[PDB]
Amino acid sequence: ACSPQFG
Amino acid sequence: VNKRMSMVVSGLTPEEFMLVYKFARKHHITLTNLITEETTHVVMKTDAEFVCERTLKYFLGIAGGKWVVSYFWVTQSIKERKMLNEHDFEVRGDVVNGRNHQGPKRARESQDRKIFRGLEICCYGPFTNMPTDQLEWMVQLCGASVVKELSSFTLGTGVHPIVVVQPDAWNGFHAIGQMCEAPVVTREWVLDSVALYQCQELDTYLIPQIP
Repeated sequence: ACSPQFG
Repeated sequence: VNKRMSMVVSGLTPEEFMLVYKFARKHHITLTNLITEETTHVVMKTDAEFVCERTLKYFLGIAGGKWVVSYFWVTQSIKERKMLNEHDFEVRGDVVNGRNHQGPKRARESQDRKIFRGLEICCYGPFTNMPTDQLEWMVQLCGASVVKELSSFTLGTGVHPIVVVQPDAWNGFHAIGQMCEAPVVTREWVLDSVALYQCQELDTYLIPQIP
């Protein structure tokens, strides 16, 4: 879907 | 011999993806949705200074010593009607670990001196947004051995075992130290080390253990 981001 | 290429993209809108697709069709380049050991190029969305957000594709591209390049590579190559040199568009950094750390270049040049060579890593308990086997692949790509259970570390003086946990995905992670002597660190130790392509000191990532 949408790729997760790692803050 | 042959040119070898297979591309993924990361953080692109559907419109931006369609320019990648046009570029890939023009130059006969494979484009896939998932990253694999075949992937040679990760095309990241970036700002004008080639800084990106950290996604699983970013981490895996660096870990594999792939070309991790700005989407500007595609747009500029369309304009110039030829495939431009990747070195001119290489990602320089990210919004977490620094805007100009040059992790991607470091990794591409360092495959004969991998950051976790000589380490044995257990990726322990639940993870979010990143399946356990992908974190395990990431550390293996960076030269670590992976263990599945604490018991199966082993053995004498020079090791070195490391337990990685994601506390906010979980109590139990405070009592690991009573069982084994391995340092227990957050997942950020792995991610920060991979993005920088530099094995970070454990100290600030250690999860305090119950005596």
